[PDB]
Amino acid sequence: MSLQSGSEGNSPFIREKVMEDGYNWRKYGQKLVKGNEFVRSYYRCTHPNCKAKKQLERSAGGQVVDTVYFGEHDHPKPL
Ligand SMILES: [Zn+2]
Repeated sequence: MSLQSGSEGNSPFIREKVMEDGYNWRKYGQKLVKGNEFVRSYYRCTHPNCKAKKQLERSAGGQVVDTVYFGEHDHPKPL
């Protein structure tokens, strides 16, 4: 059950407890690796003046096997 969900402590959303568009994320793009069998997706913070980036790895059947997050946010919620 944990593997299916809650596998990664660091997630884009917390307890889905969002007041309303608290965080703005924009899909960086999509890239296929080793054929359509393996694919990768890049995500970056929509908010300007932000170097925070997020990378998600998905393979046949979607699902995430590896999540990478780099950068810090000075605005936890919308201003
Ligand atoms: Zn930001």
